[PDB]
Amino acid sequence: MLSRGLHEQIFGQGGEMPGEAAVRRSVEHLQKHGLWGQPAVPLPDVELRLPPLYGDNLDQHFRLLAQKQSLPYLEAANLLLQAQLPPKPPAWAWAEGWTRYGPEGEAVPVAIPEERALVFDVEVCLAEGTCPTLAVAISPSAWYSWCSQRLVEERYSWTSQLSPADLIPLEVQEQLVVGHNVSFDRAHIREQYLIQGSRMRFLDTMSMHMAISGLSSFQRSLWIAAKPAISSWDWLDISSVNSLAEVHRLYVGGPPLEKEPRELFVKGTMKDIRENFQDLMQYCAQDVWATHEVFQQQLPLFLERCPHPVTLAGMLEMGVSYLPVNQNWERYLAEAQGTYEELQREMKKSLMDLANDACQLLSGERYKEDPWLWDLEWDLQEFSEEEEFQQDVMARACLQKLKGTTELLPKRPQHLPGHPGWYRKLCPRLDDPAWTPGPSLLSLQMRVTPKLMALTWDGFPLHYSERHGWGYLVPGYNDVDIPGCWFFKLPHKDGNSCNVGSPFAKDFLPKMEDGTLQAGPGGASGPRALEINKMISFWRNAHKRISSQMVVWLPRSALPRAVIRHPDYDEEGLYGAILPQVVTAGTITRRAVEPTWLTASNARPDRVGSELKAMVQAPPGYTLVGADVDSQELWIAAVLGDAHFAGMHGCTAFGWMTLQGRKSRGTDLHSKTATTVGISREHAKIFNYGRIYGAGQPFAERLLMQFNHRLTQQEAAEKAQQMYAATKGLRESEMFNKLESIATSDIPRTPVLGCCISRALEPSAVQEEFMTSRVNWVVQSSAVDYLHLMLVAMKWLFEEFAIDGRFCISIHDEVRYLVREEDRYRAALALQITNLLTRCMFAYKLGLNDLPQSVAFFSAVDIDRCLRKEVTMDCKTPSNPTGMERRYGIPQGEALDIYQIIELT
Amino acid sequence: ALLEICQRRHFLSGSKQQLSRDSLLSGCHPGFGPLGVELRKNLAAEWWTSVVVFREQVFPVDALHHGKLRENLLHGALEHYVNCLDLVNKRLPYGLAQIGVCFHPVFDTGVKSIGEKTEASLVWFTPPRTSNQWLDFWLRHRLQWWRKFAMSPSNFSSSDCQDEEGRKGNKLYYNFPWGKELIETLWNLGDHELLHMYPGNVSKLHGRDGRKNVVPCVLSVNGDLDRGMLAYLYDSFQLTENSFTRKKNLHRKVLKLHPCLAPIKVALDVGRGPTLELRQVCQGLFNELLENGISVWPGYLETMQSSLEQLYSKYDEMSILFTVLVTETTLENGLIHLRSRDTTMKEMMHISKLKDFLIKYISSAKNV
Amino acid sequence: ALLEICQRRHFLSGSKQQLSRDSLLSGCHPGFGPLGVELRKNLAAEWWTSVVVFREQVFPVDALHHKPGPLLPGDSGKLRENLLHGALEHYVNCLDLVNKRLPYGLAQIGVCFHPVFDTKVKSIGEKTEASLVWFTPPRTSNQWLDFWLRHRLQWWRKFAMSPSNFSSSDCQDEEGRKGNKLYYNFPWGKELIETLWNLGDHELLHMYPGNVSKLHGRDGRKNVVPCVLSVNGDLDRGMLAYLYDSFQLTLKLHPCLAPIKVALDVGRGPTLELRQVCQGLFNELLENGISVWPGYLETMQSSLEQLYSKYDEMSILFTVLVTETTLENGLIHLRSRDTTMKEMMHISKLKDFLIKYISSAKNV
DNA sequence: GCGCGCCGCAGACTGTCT
DNA sequence: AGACAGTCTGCGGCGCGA
Repeated sequence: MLSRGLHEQIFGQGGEMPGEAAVRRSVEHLQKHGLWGQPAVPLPDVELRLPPLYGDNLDQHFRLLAQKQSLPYLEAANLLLQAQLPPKPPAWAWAEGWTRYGPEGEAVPVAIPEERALVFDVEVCLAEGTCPTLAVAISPSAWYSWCSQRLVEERYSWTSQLSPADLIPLEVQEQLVVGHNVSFDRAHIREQYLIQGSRMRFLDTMSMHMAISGLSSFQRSLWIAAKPAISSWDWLDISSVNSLAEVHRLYVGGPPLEKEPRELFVKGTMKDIRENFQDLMQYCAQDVWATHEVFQQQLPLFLERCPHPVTLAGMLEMGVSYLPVNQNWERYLAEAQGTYEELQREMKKSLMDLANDACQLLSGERYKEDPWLWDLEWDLQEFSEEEEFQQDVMARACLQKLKGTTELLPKRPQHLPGHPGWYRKLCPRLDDPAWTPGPSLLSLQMRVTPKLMALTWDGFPLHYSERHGWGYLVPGYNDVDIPGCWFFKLPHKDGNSCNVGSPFAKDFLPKMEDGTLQAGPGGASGPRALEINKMISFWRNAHKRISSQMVVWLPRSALPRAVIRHPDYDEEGLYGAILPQVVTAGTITRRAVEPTWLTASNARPDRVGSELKAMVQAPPGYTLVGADVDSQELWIAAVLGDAHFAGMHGCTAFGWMTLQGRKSRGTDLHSKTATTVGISREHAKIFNYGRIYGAGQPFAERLLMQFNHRLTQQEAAEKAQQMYAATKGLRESEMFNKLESIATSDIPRTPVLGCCISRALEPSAVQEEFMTSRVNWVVQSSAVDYLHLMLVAMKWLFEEFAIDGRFCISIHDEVRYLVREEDRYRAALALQITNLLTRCMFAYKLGLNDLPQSVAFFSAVDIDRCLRKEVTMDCKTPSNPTGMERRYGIPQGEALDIYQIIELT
Repeated sequence: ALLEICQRRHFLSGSKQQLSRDSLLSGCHPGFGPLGVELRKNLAAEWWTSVVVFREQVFPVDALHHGKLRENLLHGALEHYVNCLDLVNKRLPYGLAQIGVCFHPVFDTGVKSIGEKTEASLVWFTPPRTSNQWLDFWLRHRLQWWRKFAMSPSNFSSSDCQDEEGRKGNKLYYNFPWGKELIETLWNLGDHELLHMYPGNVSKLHGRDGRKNVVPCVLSVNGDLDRGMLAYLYDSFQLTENSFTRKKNLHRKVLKLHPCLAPIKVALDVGRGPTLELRQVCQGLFNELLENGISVWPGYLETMQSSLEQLYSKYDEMSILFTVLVTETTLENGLIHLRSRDTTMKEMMHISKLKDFLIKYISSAKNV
Repeated sequence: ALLEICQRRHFLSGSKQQLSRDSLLSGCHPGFGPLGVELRKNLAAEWWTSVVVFREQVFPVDALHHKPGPLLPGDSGKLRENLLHGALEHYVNCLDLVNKRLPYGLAQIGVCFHPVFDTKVKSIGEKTEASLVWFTPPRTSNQWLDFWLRHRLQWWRKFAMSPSNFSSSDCQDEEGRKGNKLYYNFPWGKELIETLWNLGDHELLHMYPGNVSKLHGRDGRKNVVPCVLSVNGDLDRGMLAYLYDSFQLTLKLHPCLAPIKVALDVGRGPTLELRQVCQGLFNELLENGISVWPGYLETMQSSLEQLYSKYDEMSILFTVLVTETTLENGLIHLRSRDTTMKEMMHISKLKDFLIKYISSAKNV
């Protein structure tokens, strides 16, 4: 029990085995590269009555859990698979929303579709909001066009409510809606934004094509450019880029699916959409029919290649996500846009002030000794006792009327004469509609924004004439390192030896912290710029995606009784929800990909709009109960480590540490070893994650080039010992024989659930010289399988015990659930039991049925009203508690009592 | 030191005596110069336009202080609560605003002194006692207003603070070279002041929020305008932030006030001619640029003609936006010389376009 | 006839029934309302036109505002305040501003405290007087005094609707060589509005030591002793001139300087919604100087009945028709000044013809 | 890793202004 | 009959969507 800091076996304690001839090898290995004499003080014991398992084994317990649910969904999928649909109905009509078409075209008005299995897609007009415009619902019974009542001239003027389609048939059943990008469709289903759960679940054909026969980022680029370096072209034809009219001919086979060159939905006029109805309906119907045929091809293949039901149930659970907004989303967007505009005006005004200060030169020729402004033009060109109200106004009027005489031109050809040429270029003409004062129309993309602020890179001209990105501005008779160092650059450029080849995509957003790159020694207006740029960079990158997110505001009737007559309820405010539009598989590693959410955003300071994660606020009477899982990729690599060389989490030094290690004290191996061997200024996590994914020595070297002023020969000779010390090579602390052995194996890739890799990366007729993506896939897909194991649990805990919730949100190794305020402790206890069961399941699949207590439970289960990294955090805005009510959160590391989950106590 | 003697040299400050630090801040300064009364007229009008007339709710309070001198400017505003809620429209949300002069006791030099502060006070009648979003809206408005007209808007900061009974409040600070100084305070008085002033009956204090009568909360936003003017002068010139040698080798003393807050905009001149007929066209231009909102500096009246560099330095230190110089060539061609405060270069332009260009410049500076 | 309770329905709770001829000439009264404060600001701007336009080297000054002054040190809660001692203290600095050019003056609008005695005790006045000090050479004192009397008489009669009643009297001379006093004829006789005193060098030589080094600024290439002639005006109101009589016109105040009765924004949308047709006139608030009363915020159609009697009280110079009849055609303006003429609004009657008829009256 | 947008920038012509 | 304002237009780079 106390061998490696492990706990007793609560379940499955009938048979125990410590192994033989393994403890000696483990001890001998841990003598080196490890102190091994740590006292390892125990965590206090926790013992509770778990809910009754089934099958007398945890694997069978999860099997019956994942088969009890997703069985009506599976039979609905089978019924949709077995159907032999009629081809098409020739007749299409408006018919006031929903209507029913049989095998032949016949108009009959029906309220709602009464069908279990259904394939559905929505086409929207980007010109007119995010409101749905076209929809067809193909079923084995009928055809079910929707038409989105577009014939009515009057619109709702935003504030979407009751506008889209409806599919839930009401109690007075189960539905597996299929579609291509079914999350975008799910945004248009209605009652998905309702706070109460819905039985309907969604399956994505894109997730199917990405899970099996998907393409890695490099692979997709190669397949695009091709519609050692050379290899067998089998994966080129086997996989596709996930766009339809490319997947359809791959799976179904036949004529290519149509592609409209006009693209009226994305860039078309409202009146253009209103007519030309039948061709758009035909295109949408062909699209949905192709999606149905691709799913019909893919479903048995997915069932065979992903047999274990936890994977399918986890994908179905990830199909349903819920982000409530609590009416402060519009205020957030308004304040973020106002702050972005204000800081942009501040930076532009600072640029104008710098330009005006530069214009104060040329008096006595004070330029050409300034290293920054020497090479500009700086040229000059020129081409009553008595009421005496008269003789004052009359003389001025005479001089005004004398404009014609001796005038060079009625329309001025001299645009601000007497000013330098670069300043004339930065000034709009004196025409009244387009006049703006000072050196306006000045931006950072122009070459004149440099040389006005120093940038401290010695002489920083940014003269984009044979520069190729960068030049002699790093380090070392003016050819040597001089502040000026800029004349006759072509014969003796030297400088940067790698030339062009860097990505050059926001590369200079870092390196402002140290690394030279300071916008002037002064402090008045120079260094204020490039700090405003830091603040507004994230919003400039993401304001298209953060704005225009579809929000459906629930009316008073749609709100439940918990929201009504609550103390935190306001009649004026209207509560809404956001569906994240996440695809359950968007990478060959089956983790969800979505640009807006699911990023490394934790309300970082010196940023304008990094509070994206915040303001996802629960409705009154509701709370977010969720936990950030502890650093898990390292644990996955460690558990792939043990049972290969030895068991009991003690075979290698990697298995010995990383779990008892803490961030507060001691070495957790995440940063401490990296900052001991190398510099690792906060970049230790990226380096460790790159090592875990097996990126290799060139990627590590290129990553370390961007972080310090280290030479290439110095990089090869020195500070590259991390690879030579962690890894012994190709067959110390790190080993890769298990991951490589999995990679060479064809079918058994996932140790836990048996999910197979995509057919592009299979060894059958495909050889991967690069080798990194497969081991990266093994690690990340094991993490995804862990997430699926968490998500299949916490269900039937909300069913057999009456708990309202089960709206999972997975961002980045964390889970959130929208639970009622009365059941938050029950949700926290259920989440802790879920984490314990998931860790025991992963260990049981990879060896032995005993788990250490350190990783057996969460550090803290955050119960909040909004979503944030920690309960004791605030956004960078001047006042987070002021305005919107915030309870500041509680950690809930320890449960209230040892009491069970059922309501009686 | 150098900034203060520069101010008194061009009379943006009061007098030579009691010129040292924390004497103008205390309010015991003798006053302001002839150009110092302006920017107390430019301010308290930009504040008035931003707060009072633009917001349809905000209305001026009754004239306060018709014994003890006033110090907070808040007591009289609550005294005029009854007349604020008019019979024809007893709408609770709208509030009161005032700009005045307040008297403060000053100790530590002995005899107690009286400090004078120009205070702008806005009292807001928030209909919910626990709304707290009107405070955030007013904080955003005040902060963006102070950052407006500022050469370095980053120096205007805000700090949260709490007092007894835990009233919630914000205190704006400006980063002077010696240290941060308090400019404006937002405080939730919490309706206890209204109960103290009117303990007789509560029915008069109810106001209509939506359809229902509720007791309001009062929010006091009090800013100072003398120290605000000192902040605006210190924002211009230099606050010892830059210093250095290679940053600014040029030695130019210029007060880069905002065009919408500059005391006097254009300065008329006479030079390069002994005819003395130029005085006539300069007086005509003087009459032309007025009644358009532009205030002109009659530098053409002086008999003595100093050097152009000294005149330009004087106009820069007086925050002159544009310098107009009228040669004898204006009698022939009509071309007048125009120099800008921002850019030292000068250009020849026709006299007819001058007023239109100046009013367009002021308007566009106001918008931006 | 009283005009304080009948015509001035908008008043203050303090001394609501105690308002008469007394205590209004004197400063012992509750302050003026929002309309009174805005009218005082307008009158202060019109007086400041004599500072910005009549720019004979006239500059603004600010007094220390103390009721006793800057203490009483070294000399053997005040009799009166006049904003004059601050001007004579700023004499040296404001003479340094010019190149010692003597014909220059200093003007200031500020609060002056006057103790009230023998009330029908020691109350604070705060009569908000306006002062001009006008440092002048002694030889041209009479001509400059007559000059300032003539322009002050013209300025005070400029807003006066009725002839006479802005009388000027030579009175007597005790404080200085000579002076003149302006009297407005209320129904309770003529009372002082503005006074002139040719003080001379006596006060300036009294405040400073006997030896002179910074004084005697040059005029006509000869340094001469400076004479002082002071213009002091109580900022009283022309409300009695606004309502000369009621007669059949029933109680109307003519808007010569009134912030209200030249305004906008009323109507709140004809179809009980979409108020941006009228509220969208808020561009008259930006870059202009038009004061607009938000009557649309009232949105009480029951109170808007009896339009003839509602024009007496509300008077925002136009109203939008309540019935959904003239939403189109781009015209809502009506009841302009005395007679309804009902013309188009976009460029004719809103943002234009409101700036006009005021500047033309200003020039007249 | 690619492709199609959106800006900067330097032409080569165009069009009055002489 | 020159000659320098401006109007498309071919280049480099940045950047964001798969």
